[PDB]
Amino acid sequence: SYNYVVTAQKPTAVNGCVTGHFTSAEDLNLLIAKNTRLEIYVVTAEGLRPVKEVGMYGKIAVMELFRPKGESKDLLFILTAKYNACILEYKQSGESIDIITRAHGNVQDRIGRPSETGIIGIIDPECRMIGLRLYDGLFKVIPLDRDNKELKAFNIRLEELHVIDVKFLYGCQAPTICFVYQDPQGRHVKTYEVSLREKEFNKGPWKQENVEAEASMVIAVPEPFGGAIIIGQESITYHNGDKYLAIAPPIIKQSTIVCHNRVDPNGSRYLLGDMEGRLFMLLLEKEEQMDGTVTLKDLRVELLGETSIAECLTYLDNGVVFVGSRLGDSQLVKLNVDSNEQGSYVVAMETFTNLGPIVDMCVVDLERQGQGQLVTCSGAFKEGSLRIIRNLHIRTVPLYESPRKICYQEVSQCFGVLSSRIEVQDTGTTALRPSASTQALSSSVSSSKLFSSHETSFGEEVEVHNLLIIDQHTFEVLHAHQFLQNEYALSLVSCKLGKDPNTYFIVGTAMVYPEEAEPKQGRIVVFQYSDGKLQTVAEKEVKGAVYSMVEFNGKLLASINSTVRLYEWTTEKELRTECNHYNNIMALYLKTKGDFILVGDLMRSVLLLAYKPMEGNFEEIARDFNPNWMSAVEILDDDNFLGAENAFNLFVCQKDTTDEERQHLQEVGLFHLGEFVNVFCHGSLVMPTQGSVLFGTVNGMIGLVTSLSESWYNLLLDMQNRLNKVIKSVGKIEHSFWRSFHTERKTEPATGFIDGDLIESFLDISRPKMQEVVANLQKREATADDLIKVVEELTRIH
Amino acid sequence: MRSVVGFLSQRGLHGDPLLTQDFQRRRLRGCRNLYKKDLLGHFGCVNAIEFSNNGGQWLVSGGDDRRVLLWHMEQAIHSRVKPIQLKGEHHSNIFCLAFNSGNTKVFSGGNDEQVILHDVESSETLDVFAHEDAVYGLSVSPVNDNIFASSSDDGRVLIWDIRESPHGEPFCLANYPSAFHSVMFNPVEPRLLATANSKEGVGLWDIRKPQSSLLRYGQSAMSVRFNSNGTQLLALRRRLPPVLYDIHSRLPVFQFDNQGYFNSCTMKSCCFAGDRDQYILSGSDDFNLYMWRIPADPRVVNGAFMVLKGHRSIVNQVRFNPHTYMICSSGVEKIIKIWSPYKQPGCTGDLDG
Amino acid sequence: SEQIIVTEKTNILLRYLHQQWDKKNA
Repeated sequence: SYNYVVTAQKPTAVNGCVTGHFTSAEDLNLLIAKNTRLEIYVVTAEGLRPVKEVGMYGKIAVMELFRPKGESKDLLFILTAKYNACILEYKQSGESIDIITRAHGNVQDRIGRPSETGIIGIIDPECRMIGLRLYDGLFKVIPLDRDNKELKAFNIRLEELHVIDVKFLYGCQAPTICFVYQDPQGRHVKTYEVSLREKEFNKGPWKQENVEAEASMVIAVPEPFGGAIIIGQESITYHNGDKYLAIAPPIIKQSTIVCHNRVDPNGSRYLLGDMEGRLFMLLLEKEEQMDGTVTLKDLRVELLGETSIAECLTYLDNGVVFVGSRLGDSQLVKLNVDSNEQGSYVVAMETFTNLGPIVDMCVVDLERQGQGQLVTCSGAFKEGSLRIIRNLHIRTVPLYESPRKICYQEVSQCFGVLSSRIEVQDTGTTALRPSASTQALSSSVSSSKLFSSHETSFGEEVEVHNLLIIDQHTFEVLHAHQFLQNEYALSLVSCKLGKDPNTYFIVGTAMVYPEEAEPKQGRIVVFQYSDGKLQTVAEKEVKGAVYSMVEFNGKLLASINSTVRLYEWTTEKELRTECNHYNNIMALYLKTKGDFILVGDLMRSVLLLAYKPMEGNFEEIARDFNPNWMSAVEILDDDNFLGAENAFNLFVCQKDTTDEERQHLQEVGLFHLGEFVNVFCHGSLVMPTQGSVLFGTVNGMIGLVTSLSESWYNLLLDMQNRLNKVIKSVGKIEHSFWRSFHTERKTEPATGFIDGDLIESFLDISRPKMQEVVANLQKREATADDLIKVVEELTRIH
Repeated sequence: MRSVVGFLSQRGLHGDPLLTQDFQRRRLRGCRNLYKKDLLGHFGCVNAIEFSNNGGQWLVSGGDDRRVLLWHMEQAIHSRVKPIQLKGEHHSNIFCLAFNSGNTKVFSGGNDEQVILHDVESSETLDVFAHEDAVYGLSVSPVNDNIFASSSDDGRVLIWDIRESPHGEPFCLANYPSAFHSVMFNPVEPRLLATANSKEGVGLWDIRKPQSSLLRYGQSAMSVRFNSNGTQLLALRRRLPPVLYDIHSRLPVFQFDNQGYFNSCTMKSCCFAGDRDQYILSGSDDFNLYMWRIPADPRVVNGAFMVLKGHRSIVNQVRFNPHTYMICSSGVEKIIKIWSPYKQPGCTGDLDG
Repeated sequence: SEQIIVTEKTNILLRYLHQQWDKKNA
C-alpha cells in the first residue's frame, strides 16, 4: 500500500518542563517538551516570549538542564522513548538560531525488562555523571568528561529490582544517589555512592529507613539543608541520616502529590501538585546553630489553591508559575501574597490550549457551507470538555467531567455525548463538583428491572455514566440521562434502523465490577430525543460488554465481549438477533464498508468479515496473523485496512489461487507514528491524494492519512531519501530509525508510508538546499519549482 | 482495576505501553483455571516442544513419530494450516529441540546419536553433528548463533561451533560416568551454563573451565532451567518436589509441593511463567499440570497456584510464551495442550473453574 | 557532535558471582 501521513495539529499536551539559562547565561528560559516538540521561551516580565521550537525524531522521555564547569550556559540532555540520548547546546550567532548536538548515542540494552515505574533520568548536581533507570535491576551511568571523544556508559547492578523513585543528593563529596524502592517488607529509602573508577555502588552516607507504604516521590534538598524529602500519600518525611522529621498534614490526604518544583534556590519553598489540580506550598524552616550550619526545624504544607491538573510545575519569576498539563489546558498562574475572597493565592494569568487526550471525535458540517468541522472529546476529569475545530480555530465547551463517546444527530440538531464523573460513596454516591451531567436543563435516571437480582464501601471512587444531549448551536446540555449504578457506557451510535423512520441514540453499556476480569452483563438501550425529551424506546440485555456498535445497512452490528453480533430492528421496535461470530478474544473495534466488517481485537490484530445477505450469516474473509495490541482500526477502502497498535505504530493491511493465501491480510505498510491513536474518522477540514482519514491521539495531536498512487509514492520516497541527507536532525537521530516500526517483539523499517511532515519541511529550507535536494531527480529532469508545486499541492489537503 | 474496561479507559487516557503488562499480570494472577485447546498432527508421543525466540511466533515440536513439526501458532489455533514438517527426519525418538537467536535455524536431537540443524525458512537440512549416544539437551548460545551445547547419555556435555562443522571436533565442557539429562546456557551470561545430571545433581559450569564446575547445587536432577534474567535455577528431581536455587547460594531457595504431584516414571521438563518469572510450572504422573507461585518473601511451598487438568496421560514438557501468556504442554499422548488466560476458537474451561 | 555515547559491555552477573563467592571466605 501507498499512504501519506501529516499532522494537522501538533501535539499540545506538555510532557515535561524545565527552567534554566539555556539560550543565554543572563536570560531565564522555559523549555517545554510536548511529545516530539521542544519549545524554548524566554521568560520576560511581559509574559513568555517564544524563542524557538524544534522537532525531535523521538518521544522526549527525559529532559534535564545541566551546566558542567567551563560552560557559559546550560546544556540540555534529552533521552527519547527509543533510547536516543543527546546533549545539546544552544548557539545564536547573528540572526541564525540553531541547536548544536554536543553528544549523541543510543543507550538501549540488548537485554533487560523496562521498569514498571518508567524511564528515569537524573544528573548529578556537580555534573559528574548522568544516571538512567531504564530496566529493572540495572542503573546506567554516563560519565561527563568533556576532555574526551567517548562517553563510556556502563551498567551497575541494583540489588533492588522495583525502584519507585531516585534522585542525586546534594553536597556530597562523591556522587550519591538516594532512591525509594519496594520489597516484600514494604517501601524503603536507601542511599548508594556511585564509584566511577570501580563502576559500582558503595555504602551510602546514611543507612536505609522505612518510609510510607505509598512513598513515591523523592526530592533532593539543596544546600545548606541537604538530605532528601520523601513524599507519599499520608505523610511527608525528611531524612539526612541522624536527622529524621515527619509530618502528616491532613490537607494532602484527599489526593496524591504527583509533581514538585523548587521555588527558592536554597530549598526553602517547594511547589507540590496533586492529581485533582490542587497546588500546595511545602515550607522548610531553618535554625542557625551557634557557629555552625543551619538545620531543618519543621515542615509546613499550605494549600496555595487550585490549578489545572498538572503533569509538571515550574516556577518562572516574580511569583509566576507554569503548570504543564496532559489532561487539561496548560496554564500560567500568579502566586499572590494575599489571598482573595475565596482564600485562594492562585489567580490564572494565561491558558494554553490542549486538545489531548482526544478519546473520540466526529466530523460534522454545522454551518452547512461544505467545510467540515471536528468535534472532539478532550481532557478528563474536571478538565474534560468538547473541542470544536475548524480551519486552525478551536472553541472550548467545558464539561467538568470525562467525555467518552460523541455522535451527531442532524435530524435532532444535537450531539449525544457519553460522559463519566467520579463520585464518593459518602452515605450512596453524593458528588465531587457540579458538571455538565448535573447542570442539565432536564435530567432522567435509568429505571431498568434487569440486573436487580458487588459489594461497596464508605470510601470508594466510582464512575457515574451519563448520556448528554447537547444543542449544536449553543452547546448547552439540553438533557442528561444517568445509567444504572456500576454501569459504564462504552459505545454510542446514532442511526435509523430497519423500516423505522425515526433516528435513535443507541448506547451499549456493560455492568462493570472491579473484581471481575470481564463483564458478564450488559445492555443495548435505544433512546429517542423527541420534542426536548429523551425517552427509552427499547432495551436489550446481553451477556457481556458492548464494546462497539455500528449501523449495518439498517441493522445493528454490536460487539459483546468476544462475539460480533448482528441484530435487526423489528416492526414492534425490538432488536432481534440475526447472526453471530465468535472467533475472537475481544472485539473492541468495528468498522464497515458495504457488506464488509473490519474487527479490531485486543491482541490479535484485525479481521475482515463479510455479511452474506443470501445466507444470513457471517464469514471470515481474511485475518491478519501478526498478533499486536490494537487501539483503533479504519477501512481506508475496499482493499486497504489501516490500524493503530498500542506501541505508537500504524500498519496498513491488504486483502491479498490457493484459498489459504487468499485468507491472509498482508501487512503491506508499517510506520512509527510516535503517538497513541485513540480515534479514527473519515472527513476533512478543508474544502495526488485519494481519501482522507483524520485520527486523534492521546497527546492532543490530530493527524491526516491519505492514499497515494505508485508514481506519487515513488517520487515522495525519493524526496524523503534526498531530504534526510540534507535536513540536519537535532540529536543526530536517523529519520529511518525514528520511523521504523518498533515493538518489543520485532523492529522493522517503515514501508508504504510517506512522512508528510518531512516532505512539507522541504518548503522551509533555503534555496541552495532546495536545489541540491532536487538534483538528477528522474522523464524531464525535475527542478526546484516542480517539487515546490508538488509539495504545496500536498499541503493543500489540510 | 481488575476489569478490562478500566484498563481500556486508562490506556486510552494515558496511552502508555506499560498498562498492557500490568493488565496481563493481573489477569493471570486472578485466574483459577485456563482456557484449554488441543493441537493435532503428531502420530506418537511428543517429547520436545519449543516456542520460537522473541515472540513465540512458531512452535517446534518432535517426538516418537521422528518428524520435526513447525506449528504457526496463530494459523494453527484457527485451524487454517497444517504443521510444516521440516525435511530431514531422525532415525529414532526426538528428545530435544532448539531455535537460534533469530529463529532462522532449528537444532533437533535425540536417540539417534545425531543432531540435525534445519533451515526453517526453507525447511531443509543444513547440517548434521554426530554423537556417541542419545542426546537429551540442546542449548544455543544467546550471543553466538553458531555455538550450541549438547548433553548426551554417555555423560558428555559438548560445545559445538557449526561454523566449523566439516572438521568435527566438539569441545567437551563436561564428562561424567552418568547420563547428562539437561544443559542450558545462561540467558544473560553466555560463559555460564547449567547442567542437570542423573547422578551428580545440578551444576553450574564455566566455558573457560572445561572440567571443574563453578558450583554444585544441593543428588539427582533430570531438568534445570534458568529464568529470563538468569539469576535463578529451577530443577526437577527423580522423586522429589521441584526446587528453586539462587545462582550463587548453593542451597535450596524453595521447594514446591502439592497433593497428588509425583515425578518418577518419565523424564519431564519445567519452566518459569509470568513476565518476571514469578511462576513455576511442572507436569506430574497424575496427568495434571501444576503451577506454583514463587513467594515474594523468602522452605516448602504447599498448594499449587493452579492444577490444570485435561491431559489424558503423563505430562512431560511445559513451555511458556510470555508475550501472549500462553502455555504449551505435551507428554505421552500425541496431542499438544494449549492453556491461555484468553479465549481461543474451540476452547474448554474458563477463568473461574 | 564532539562526542558519542557507547554503552560498553560489562559482566554484571559474573562480577556479582565472583564478589559473592569471595565474600564467603570467613
